[PDB]
Amino acid sequence: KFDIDMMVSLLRQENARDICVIQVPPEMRYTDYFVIVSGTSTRHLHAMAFYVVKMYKHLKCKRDPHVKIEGKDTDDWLCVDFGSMVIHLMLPETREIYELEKLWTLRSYDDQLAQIAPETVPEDFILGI
Amino acid sequence: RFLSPEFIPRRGRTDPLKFQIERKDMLERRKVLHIPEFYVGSILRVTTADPYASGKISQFLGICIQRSGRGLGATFILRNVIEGQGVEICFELYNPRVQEIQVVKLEKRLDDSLLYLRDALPEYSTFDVNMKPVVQEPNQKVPVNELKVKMKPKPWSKRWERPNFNIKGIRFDLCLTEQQMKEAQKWNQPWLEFDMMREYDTSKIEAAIWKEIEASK
Amino acid sequence: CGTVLDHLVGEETMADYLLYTLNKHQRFGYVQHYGLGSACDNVERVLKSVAVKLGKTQKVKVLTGTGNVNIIQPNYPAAARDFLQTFRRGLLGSVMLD
Amino acid sequence: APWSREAVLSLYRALLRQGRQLRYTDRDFYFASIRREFRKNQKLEDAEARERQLEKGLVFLNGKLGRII
Amino acid sequence: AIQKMTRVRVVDNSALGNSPYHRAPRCIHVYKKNGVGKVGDQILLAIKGQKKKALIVGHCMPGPRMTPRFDSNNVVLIEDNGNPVGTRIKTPIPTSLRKREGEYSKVLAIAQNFV
Amino acid sequence: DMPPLTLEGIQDRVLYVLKLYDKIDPEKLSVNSHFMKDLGLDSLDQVEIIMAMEDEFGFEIPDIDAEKLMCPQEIVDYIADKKDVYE
Ligand SMILES: *P(=O)(O)OCC(C)(C)[C@@H](O)C(=O)NCCC(=O)NCCS
Ligand SMILES: [Mg+2]
Repeated sequence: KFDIDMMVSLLRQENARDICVIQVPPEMRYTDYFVIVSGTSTRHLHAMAFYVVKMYKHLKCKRDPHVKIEGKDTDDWLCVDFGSMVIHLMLPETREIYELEKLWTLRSYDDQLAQIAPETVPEDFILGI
Repeated sequence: RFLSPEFIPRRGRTDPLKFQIERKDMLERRKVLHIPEFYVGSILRVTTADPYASGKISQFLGICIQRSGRGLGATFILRNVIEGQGVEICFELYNPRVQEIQVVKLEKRLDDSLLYLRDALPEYSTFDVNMKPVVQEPNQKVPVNELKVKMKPKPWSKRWERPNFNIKGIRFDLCLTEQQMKEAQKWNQPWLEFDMMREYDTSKIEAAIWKEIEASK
Repeated sequence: CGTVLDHLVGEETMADYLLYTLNKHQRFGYVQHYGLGSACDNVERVLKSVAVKLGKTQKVKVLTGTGNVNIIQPNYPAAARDFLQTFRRGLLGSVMLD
Repeated sequence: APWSREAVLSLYRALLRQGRQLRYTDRDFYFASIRREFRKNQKLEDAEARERQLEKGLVFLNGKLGRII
Repeated sequence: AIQKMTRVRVVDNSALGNSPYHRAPRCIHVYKKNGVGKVGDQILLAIKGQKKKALIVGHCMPGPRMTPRFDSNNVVLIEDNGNPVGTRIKTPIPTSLRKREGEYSKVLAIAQNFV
Repeated sequence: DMPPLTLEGIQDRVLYVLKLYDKIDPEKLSVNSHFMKDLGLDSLDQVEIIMAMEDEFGFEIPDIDAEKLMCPQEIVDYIADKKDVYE
């Protein structure tokens, strides 16, 4: 049966450079599991993404809908969305700047959110300078 | 005695039987899901299952601003400002995906429609998402909030100053001049109030609705 | 007074200095002419008052989360020149600088 | 000045302790990620901003908004 | 509904969107056979004197009942390849994107709030 | 179960992890040293060393005493409490 345990095994089989699995609560209405992995090259990312989808198709039920590999044309970021799981395949330098790990663990307390300041309307609706 | 707006039909040539059929269906849905008494002024929290997610539960809190539609298709729009962004969602009462409807604060505003909140200051449209419900005593008339909201500059979504809207919940003195007042008053239509063939008497109708409701119970 | 050349120092800076000197002097004079409630050291406030009274202002649309807001952007260059013109004329009154 | 100079430490200690009971996520990465965060971003700053970092780390410790598994 | 020459609010962390400019970003083109653009519809902007692709995430025009309606027309800047320009989205994002046909996983990943 | 253990053996395994560490090298590493001063290790750094001792012997280290676990002759003495060797 296709599960999270099956997913992590497949990535390790394909020699994923780094594996991160985060179990987001049902309060955040996206997924059961958010998975971010690192790849050595674009070709390596493609290989991993295609293999897991091929393995999924074999193991999936007939009622289970087909999945789409997203960001094929992109050389740095690939993502596959399943029913209960989201897989992100990205290059190490891409992962560092986006820091998706930080965002999902800390929803409103992320460092990059802190630097963002909300826009302010000037009082009396009159601009200055 | 409070009757839900959707139960009372709009006037027309529709066969009464159609209303009977729709009413019984509404009443079965009400048996499953409790729909509390609420007004347009009232603050509500709607719990819903979303088809886009895998049966995840969504809570949305906001002030009701419009109750419209009749029968099973009846809806209500509730508005809230979430992290700087003003969002309205239009909820169908008898949609089976609606898990729970909770009245956090039960109140009436001066106006039956609160669409002018779109053009009012954001503060009036902003409500705490995690506010605790306030309970009313079993025997008391529903409170009326006599709040007049301050407005943004003149270009508005609708011309609220015009008498057709009949808005009684805006500080028009602050944001408008007497010249603008008289300009608006040119659209008065004083006769319209006294036109007594335009009146829709929902007395006998409501009585028949109540008979059917008590029969269902 | 405009005796010296105006290339040295700009127009917007004129209003600030004139406000400071007039603050020390008869500040009750100019506030009544421009309809300002109370004399302030802020150059922005007084330039808004003259712009409003002249009626030379432009409404601009800024897109916000609660919807687009029609904020007013005053014509500060125009207001500054008018303020200087008023001072030079006897409309403002008789005030010595030095 | 954080709430306490031992608070930051006890926060760092507990997070490292959690790192050992990881099953799916690479242990080395977990330790490296905490190391790079607790040092680069959390070494030299002001007392006013120090408390903010601690609360952030704390929301991470309990992991009510998500836990690394 | 976003058409050609519609002023637009960029809801993104991107430098291009947030930087001050004399004119608001304006829709050059809508990547749909009818000119009308809705949530999840890719558009082309004139922003800061350059042509840039964007994705619509909520608009003023009412849609289906349970779907949210936003007070401002909201876009997220995307490169030609498809990856987002900005790192974070502070503004709440509708959940209807997930089921919609296209590359929405990147945007949902970088989003923080859902309404 | 109960493997053969001595105080000398305790020292050997303690210095084994220290040389394995990236920051501190065997060249300047000694049996008598200070982490704070001699080895120039920070307070956060020291936590990692404590955890190496945590997993190796499989007994919990409280946070109250973890502060004073410095100067490695103290570490060997601290862990000498478990399975005391008189020598
Ligand atoms: P240790 O005592 O050698 O290191 C010093 C210290 C980093 C623990 C601390 O005293 C300090 O200088 N700053 C407090 C920590 C900080 O910068 N932010 C708090 C993050 S939770
Ligand atoms: Mg309109």
